[PDB]
Amino acid sequence: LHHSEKKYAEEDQVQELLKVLNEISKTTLTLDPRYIWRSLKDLSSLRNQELLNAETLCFTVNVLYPDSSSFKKNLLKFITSNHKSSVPGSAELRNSYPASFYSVNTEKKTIEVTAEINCFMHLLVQLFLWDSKELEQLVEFNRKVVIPNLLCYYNLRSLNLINAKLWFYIYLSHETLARSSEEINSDNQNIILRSTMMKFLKIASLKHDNETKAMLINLILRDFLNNGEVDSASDFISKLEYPHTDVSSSLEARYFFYLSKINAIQLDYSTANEYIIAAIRKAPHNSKSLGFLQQSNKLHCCIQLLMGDIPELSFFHQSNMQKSLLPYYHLTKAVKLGDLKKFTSTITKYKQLLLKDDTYQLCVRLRSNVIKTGIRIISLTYKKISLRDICLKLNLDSEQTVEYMVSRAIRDGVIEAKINHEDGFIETTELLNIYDSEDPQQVFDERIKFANQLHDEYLVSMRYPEDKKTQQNEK
Amino acid sequence: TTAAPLLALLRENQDSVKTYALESINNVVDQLWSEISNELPDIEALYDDDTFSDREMAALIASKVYYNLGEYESAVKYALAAKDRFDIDEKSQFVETIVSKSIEMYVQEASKQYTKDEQFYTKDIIDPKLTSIFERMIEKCLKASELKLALGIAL
Amino acid sequence: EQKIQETELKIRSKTENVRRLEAQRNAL
Amino acid sequence: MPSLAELTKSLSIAFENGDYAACEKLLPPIKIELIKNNLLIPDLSIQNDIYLNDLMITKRILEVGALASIQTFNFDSFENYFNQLKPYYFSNNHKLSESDKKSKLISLYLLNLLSQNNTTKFHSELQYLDKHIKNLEDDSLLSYPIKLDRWLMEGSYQKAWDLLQSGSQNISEFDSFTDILKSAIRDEIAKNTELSYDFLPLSNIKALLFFNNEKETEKFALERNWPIVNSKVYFNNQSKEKADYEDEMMHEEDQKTNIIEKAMDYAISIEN
Amino acid sequence: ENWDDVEVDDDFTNELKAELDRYKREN
Repeated sequence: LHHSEKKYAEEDQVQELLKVLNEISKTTLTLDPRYIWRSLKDLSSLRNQELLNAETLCFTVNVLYPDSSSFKKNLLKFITSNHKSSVPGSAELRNSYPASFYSVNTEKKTIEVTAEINCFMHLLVQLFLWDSKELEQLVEFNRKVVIPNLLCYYNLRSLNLINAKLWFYIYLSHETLARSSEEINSDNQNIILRSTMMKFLKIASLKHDNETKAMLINLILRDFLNNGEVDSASDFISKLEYPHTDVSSSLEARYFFYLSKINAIQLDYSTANEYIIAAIRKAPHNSKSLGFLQQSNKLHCCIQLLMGDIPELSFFHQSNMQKSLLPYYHLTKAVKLGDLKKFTSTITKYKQLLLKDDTYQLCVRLRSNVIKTGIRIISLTYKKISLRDICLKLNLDSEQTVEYMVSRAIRDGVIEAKINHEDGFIETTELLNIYDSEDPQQVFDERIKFANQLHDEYLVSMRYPEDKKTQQNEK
Repeated sequence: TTAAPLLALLRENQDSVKTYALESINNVVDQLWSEISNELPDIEALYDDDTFSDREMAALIASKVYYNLGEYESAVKYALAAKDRFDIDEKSQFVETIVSKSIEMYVQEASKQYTKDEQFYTKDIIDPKLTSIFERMIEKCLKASELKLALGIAL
Repeated sequence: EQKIQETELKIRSKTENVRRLEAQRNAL
Repeated sequence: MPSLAELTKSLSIAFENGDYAACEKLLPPIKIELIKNNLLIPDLSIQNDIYLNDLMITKRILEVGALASIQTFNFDSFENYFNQLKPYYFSNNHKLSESDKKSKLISLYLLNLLSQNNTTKFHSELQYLDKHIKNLEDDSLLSYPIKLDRWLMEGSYQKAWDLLQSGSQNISEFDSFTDILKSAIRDEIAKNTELSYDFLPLSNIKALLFFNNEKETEKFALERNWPIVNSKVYFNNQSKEKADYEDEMMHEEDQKTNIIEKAMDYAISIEN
Repeated sequence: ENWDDVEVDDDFTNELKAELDRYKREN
């Protein structure tokens, strides 16, 4: 029963291993093994549930174990394993073949097979752990082993993509352990984790690997947000080491998602408004990407309210995600109408929902945006309006309070008006008629630049996928 | 962890405080290099001081400032001022790089000065600091018994 | 081999500047 | 902490007796003793120590040195001792450090970034603390600088200026930042009246800037170069040379020539 | 649809007749 179960899944694993083994042996091809590893995550996740855990036991017995003898026993100890007589030395799939990792030349140490075998061995370990959701000692045991192993290897061009997906599980398993239980050792463990990310990122700068630095920057920028150091994130993004060429669309959307949150506290919403929009277009619309589109759209609605301009309300009702957008619907209504008591009562009941995403602190500063937007609305109504009539519509305190708020927004060019005290009304200084000025000409220049940029980007990849058609013999 | 408390002690006058504050930066680098770039003018100010004898450790950290930012032009100059503070046998990511970067600067400066005179290696025209680090890798190749890289690097 | 490893990017970089322009030149 | 065999613990004795100027003279000789001690900076070797001479004495020394610079109106030395005590609070989450001076020095740091008029680092440490909800609401010390900046950008100076003058908490140890923060409101109002107001009488500006004498209004107008007429002040709305930075964007004169030159460069980029 | 396409006003609905009443009375 259990004998035929281990031979079926192991044969499917070796079949996928021999495909990427011959591709890296001849010259250097990094494109083909990368496309297979994309589907490997989905095929292995479903396969780990079937045929239990016994598919990975004979794989370690097959190939030679540099470090991997005692690591599988520690993984099988937590599950209280019953003895099936799985002791190594029973099943032998090598049988002295060149593609089978010939044993005599391997045992004599005349050839080194450990490079591709050991780096691939650590990949299947983190996949089974993420399926069973194992924590505590098993998480710390892997972090201690992997770090010296990556420092010993020279990390060639093909070797940089093997551990590129392993760093994601290092930071993921550390955050799930802290949120599950808080202790004194969780803080000291994060100190070493910060130094490990920076040492490997600096080494990857010489190799100039596109996917390696893409996964690290996404994990490092998120670490600064949890640890709460802004000065580290400000200088980190100033170097601009993130390549835009071969990185995946899923990795690009995560990059622009962090820049919108960093610039949110810098009081510059001009550049932050573009990063949150570009992150939506780069993120897929599929079901697995719904988790990112849910959090990204919650930030976009908050940025527009911080800009003093009411965004388009059609995004809430037309989308199918409005169930989670209900708290943000009443926030825009309170800022637009300018009701003072409605805004205070909205953030009070929904404070629990806004605590998880940490957007409640930004809602505290929306209290100012309620009045600043209302002043902009009433200013665009009538060019000449009395001073005391403003306090009657918004139910303000006195005329001395509104006098400062109108002259406050004109510093950034918001209201664009003047207050006449001797006359008794506030006259708007905006006559429009910009058709005679040069201001629209500056915007028209940047629009054509976007056209010539896409034309050059159209030339980036055109003939490239067709380059292999001429060299390969056709009919 | 911020570099402000460790770099704030360099503005006073003491023998032990300047030493303890400087050695703390050499231990923790990859974490604190964000705020060190802004304090770099305060670090390079002690290098020109003749009464400051720790400049070997100060220039070693100042070399890591541009080394972490991607600029290898100034990272080689300040690294040579470390003298015994820079270990050849450490074989770390910083040692195996700056030494390799000094080899590239040795080739570019030799070919440009070869047309004027062929004796530049004997005279003082060439930087003698780049020559000392260049001969250390020569003896390193002799221990591995390789005559291709030993005679090939001098060509 | 610090200089050789840094120039390895030019292997596929110069290849795209030839094979791509070769088809556009031959078709023209 | 009583001092017996050493003068290190004697710093707390001189703090309660006053004379904060002499307390800064004892800081250099105490900090030298901390150089020979490797326990000044925490590391992984320390597991749990609740006793003195590890993290306990380092906090009290920095609290005295930080409050000593408050009386001398030195904000450069205050940042030196505060940035050393900041990691002693918590690395990530530390619940065993609580003191009356803990929330006091954090509030002083928020007043220093506002005194220099910097909204970058001031908006950072607000959301990132040990407790960013309970400590910033129920506690009146940490919530005091929050209501000052929130009402500053809101535009209400009626209830904002009351906390900087008639407030309860700004009297004793928080009065150092009052000489600056209060001067920030009069600078913003002075720049607001240069645009939306062509001329306004001198009787109103005295109440707008909260002045108890007319000599302060005339003296403040001379520093800002304001022409004075009878019972009124005039604003010519005079600007500086060009604007801001980033040359060839809304900065140098004759910007219409570069627009024509850039427009003629698109036809060349098409052929390339 | 959104904005005032749905919420509209929800005020001064039956009070429109009161505007003509106050005009024909207080006159």
